[PDB]
Amino acid sequence: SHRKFSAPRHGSLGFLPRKRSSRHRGKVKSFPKDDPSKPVHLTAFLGYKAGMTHIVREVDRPGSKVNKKEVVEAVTIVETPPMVVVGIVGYVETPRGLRTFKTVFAEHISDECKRRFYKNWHKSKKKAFTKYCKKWQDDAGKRQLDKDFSSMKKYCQVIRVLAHTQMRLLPLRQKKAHLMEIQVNGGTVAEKLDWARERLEQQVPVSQVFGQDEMIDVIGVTKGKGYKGVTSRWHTKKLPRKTHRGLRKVACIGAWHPARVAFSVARAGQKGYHHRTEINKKIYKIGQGYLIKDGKLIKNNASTDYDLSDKSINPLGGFVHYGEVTNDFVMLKGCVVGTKKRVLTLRKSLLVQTKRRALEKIDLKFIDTTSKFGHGRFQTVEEKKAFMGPLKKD
Amino acid sequence: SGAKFRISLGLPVGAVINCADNTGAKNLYIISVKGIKGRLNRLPAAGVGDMVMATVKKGKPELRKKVHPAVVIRQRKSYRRKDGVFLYFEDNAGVIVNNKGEMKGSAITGPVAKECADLWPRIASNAGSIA
Amino acid sequence: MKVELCSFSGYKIYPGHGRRYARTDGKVFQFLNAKCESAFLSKRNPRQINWTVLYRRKHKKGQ
RNA sequence: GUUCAUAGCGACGUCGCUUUUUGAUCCUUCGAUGUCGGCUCUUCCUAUCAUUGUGAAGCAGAAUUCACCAAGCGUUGGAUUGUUCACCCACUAAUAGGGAACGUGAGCUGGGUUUAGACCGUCGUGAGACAGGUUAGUUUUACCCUACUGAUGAUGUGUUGUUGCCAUGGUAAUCCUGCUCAGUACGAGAGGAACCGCAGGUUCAGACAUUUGGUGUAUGUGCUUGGCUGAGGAGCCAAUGGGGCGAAGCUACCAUCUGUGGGAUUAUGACUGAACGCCUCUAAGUCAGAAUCCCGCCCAGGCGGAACGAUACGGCAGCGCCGCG
RNA sequence: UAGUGACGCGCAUGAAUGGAUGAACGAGAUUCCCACUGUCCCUACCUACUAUCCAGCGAAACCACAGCCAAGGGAACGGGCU
RNA sequence: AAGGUGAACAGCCUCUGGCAUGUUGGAACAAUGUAGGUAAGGGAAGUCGGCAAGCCGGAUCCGUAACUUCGGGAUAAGGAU
RNA sequence: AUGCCUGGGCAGGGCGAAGCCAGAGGAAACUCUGGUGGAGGUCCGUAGCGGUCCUGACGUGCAAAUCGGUCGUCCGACCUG
Ligand SMILES: [Mg+2]
Ligand SMILES: [Mg+2]
Ligand SMILES: [Mg+2]
Ligand SMILES: [Mg+2]
Ligand SMILES: [Mg+2]
Ligand SMILES: [Mg+2]
Ligand SMILES: [Mg+2]
Ligand SMILES: [Mg+2]
Ligand SMILES: [Mg+2]
Ligand SMILES: [Mg+2]
Ligand SMILES: [Mg+2]
Ligand SMILES: [Mg+2]
Ligand SMILES: [Mg+2]
Ligand SMILES: [Mg+2]
Ligand SMILES: [Mg+2]
Ligand SMILES: [Mg+2]
Ligand SMILES: [Mg+2]
Ligand SMILES: [Mg+2]
Ligand SMILES: [Mg+2]
Ligand SMILES: [Mg+2]
Ligand SMILES: [Mg+2]
Ligand SMILES: [Mg+2]
Ligand SMILES: [Mg+2]
Ligand SMILES: [Mg+2]
Ligand SMILES: [Mg+2]
Repeated sequence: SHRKFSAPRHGSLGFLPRKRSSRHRGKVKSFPKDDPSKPVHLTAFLGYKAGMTHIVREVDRPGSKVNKKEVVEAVTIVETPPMVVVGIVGYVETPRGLRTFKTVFAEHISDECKRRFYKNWHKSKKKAFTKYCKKWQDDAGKRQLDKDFSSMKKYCQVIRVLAHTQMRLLPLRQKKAHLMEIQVNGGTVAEKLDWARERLEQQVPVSQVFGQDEMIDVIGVTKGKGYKGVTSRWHTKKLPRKTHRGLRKVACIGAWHPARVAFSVARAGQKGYHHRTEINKKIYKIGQGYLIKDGKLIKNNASTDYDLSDKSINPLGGFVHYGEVTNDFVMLKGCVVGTKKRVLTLRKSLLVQTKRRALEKIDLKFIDTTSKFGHGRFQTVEEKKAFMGPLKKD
Repeated sequence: SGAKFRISLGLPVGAVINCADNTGAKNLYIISVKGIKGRLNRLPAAGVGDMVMATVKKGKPELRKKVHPAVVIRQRKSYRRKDGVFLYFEDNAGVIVNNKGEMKGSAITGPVAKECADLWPRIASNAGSIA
Repeated sequence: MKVELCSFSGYKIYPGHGRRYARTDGKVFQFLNAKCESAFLSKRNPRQINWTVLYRRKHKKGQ
């Protein structure tokens, strides 16, 4: 018989292989479509979730009650030190798919990149790419590399570049760099190949590809939560207190005549650590990392045109469970998937951005730097010392 | 042209709020909230500035035993504004209104939240304090 | 932005933080956190609480 | 139906479909297949209530009903009754109809049927009977197989590692309000639209804790009752002694963020053009065409492949290419 | 469709097969109101013991053979047959 | 049949006396459980039914209605310390 | 299960029946006020006795009927060898 009262189902059937993610680094399933009219550029980057803070900004939406009004919005900080290009990969179209054609690496590979090639770096002899680099310093090897580049230019239609992060500049415990293919979109195949070859063994800052007030995509893995019940995994209704054999369950698993439980029935299992791809994340501010000309330059992280202070994005005592942000960082509106120290993949929008919200210009007015390790109440140590005055430990 | 900017709802069906006008009514028993599509087993709830159907439980016998439209003036539930401040009013209050938004009474006791004042000009006209 | 002063303690309140309380008589108060809000709602006098700014002003602490 | 059989209905007659009603039969089950409802949950049907696209008027606008492709997404909160059913209050675009052993008791409950104790009314001499009422009346077991949810893994790739492709499966977004249009089109007046735009909301899905709230045994820091270390100090016991405030972590439309594009076309409306010297969307050919279907975005990744690095100096060893036995 | 207060037309009320009433009392059966609260909106978090893994010790129920589905026919609802 | 608190042979702590936590120990703190709790706003809207939980609670000083078999109701109810 | 014989046992509090004393009013009949008194198949409540609810735990159990909270009674038609 039909159910007495209709109700929408719990959860989405389009998201339910609910398995612990096989990969840790976020994966770009589909790069932006390539058109041979715009200049060459990258479409992906790797960052690390540092923390979250406030923002103050005037709204510029006519007709809204919030027009020309200051608002407080949550923003997340993603530290993005520059990446190093180490190789390129070519692809050829096939009626079966798109298989890789040829991969060429650079003569010099950093130890951080070589960390990824070994499961046990301590026990390893660090022999990776020992014979490969002999090609770059020999006439026969140079001729072979020239032939490889010519073949990729003649046959390949999709070109991707291998780049790795600089884990030395991060405060994280791990030292193994993250290596990812980044697709180069731009002019013809030859132009993209030559541009990628020029960028070999070179650092690519994040500001080259991403700009201010731009909608991007964030790709990463969700926070892991282990084995969870159906009440928490699928947000089903709880049975009343009188229930004998447990109330944090689903009462009717299925019907009789189909003598199986369908795949659409909510059940207990792994919750969290799922690969996700969010869309329409707006870049409020692209920050400049610590640099030294005479002394330290820390103002640019958290100084605005209205504050003009020497603050940094790091709160008092630093970011909780992450550390201190020293390199370049990207400020995204709202929240992103993953926990602290989680590597996040920044991807360009796959859609044309023509909207009032998408084209809105962002002008920061104030950045909150109060300590997140408790109920902070002072922006800087100087303000705290001025308010409190001298203490016993002086 | 202005929007509503939804806030936390803390007055479900069955809540009894005190009337804040000189009509004579003392309490307003909320029986439903206008403009609620509804979900299974979900009790409709009302924020400040929302039209509701209310019934007077104690007060003048004329107003009792019938349904009156009402608009919530204050609520103890702390709701977030677009500028990042959470506000609550220490008491839940409302006034008896008609279908077109004209108040039945003539004076309002206590402050009125700015959301209700902006949404209902007639209420804001007789409001003594705003927010 | 206009920074507010806590009605109980006296510290500055930034737009992100704090909590606003409107009394029925027609007065509005600002609180840093649940500590000051609970102290205020319990009718505790701020001049008897050592860490409040008003107490330090009363006792001429510092300076 | 003012005139007019077919805008909308339709008697007297007649032809059908369904097993979501009660019936007829006793074919399976009496070495036992746990029943009526309610709660929870998934899926399916269309005989379409609303939304998308359209044809019709006794369609001027608004509104209204008739019909077509169409089940993608929705179809609510309560008073009474165990109730299915039923009626009312309120909101809403709508509160459409049903199946899945009259879905669902090793999922729950036991309110009513339906054991044993009793009360009332009727019947009987009586023991007792009553689709007549009332009251109290034990709801067992999964550790087996499959199915499902997740987690190790497995055959080949000489061994390992990195970066990737993809066949296949799942799939998702939905509806409403306010401003302008516009008191305009329309209309004697009363009344009274729509498209493109702007600001937002409901339901749903995926996240996250900067802020607000919750939790709190970091048993963190004060304050306290009774007792115990002779007392002060410092502490302990009273299954977490009690009570304030409370870090981090989890967590709430109870805070915050995000939710997408093409192709083929259905109904329909058309172009050219005969059959049928005329006319015709159709016969040949062609156009526009949607909550429809498929795919893209998204999630998983084949007893499925690809490129690249190192490939066992040893104290015994073992390999990789070449040719010729 | 509950409860209470009035009517009697009482299928089938009625006077020790006792009628009516009635203070106090009742782990007796019902209605409403005040306060209260996670019963609920709408769930979350914390504690102890299990469940989990390990060392040792270690049963029972049950068992034609066994165990992936759609439709057909069939003892008119199949894991086996097509 | 001791001391303290306490109206008390109530509950809690202690002395004389007794014992090893009740047919085993170690490592983590997943889901479901069993036993305790806390929850912003609403306050029974849940359910057949306020089931369960919660609210009140000791003592002192005030005050205490209808009804009644005049005995009660009664710690009625409601206040302050 | 019931009768009989012979033994044992049942904290701490509340309400306050007869009887009695003193004071005041009355012409008498007698009536009020404040005390004393401790009766009751009296009340709260422990031990004991029993088993309403959670239709809780368990339900190849600790147990062929036990366990936790909450409960009725607890000077008499009381409980018990
Ligand atoms: Mg339905
Ligand atoms: Mg039960
Ligand atoms: Mg924090
Ligand atoms: Mg019309
Ligand atoms: Mg059935
Ligand atoms: Mg079953
Ligand atoms: Mg059962
Ligand atoms: Mg029953
Ligand atoms: Mg019986
Ligand atoms: Mg007879
Ligand atoms: Mg001391
Ligand atoms: Mg099309
Ligand atoms: Mg076409
Ligand atoms: Mg056609
Ligand atoms: Mg009722
Ligand atoms: Mg008779
Ligand atoms: Mg009789
Ligand atoms: Mg069989
Ligand atoms: Mg123990
Ligand atoms: Mg032991
Ligand atoms: Mg609460
Ligand atoms: Mg109870
Ligand atoms: Mg009484
Ligand atoms: Mg039981
Ligand atoms: Mg069991």
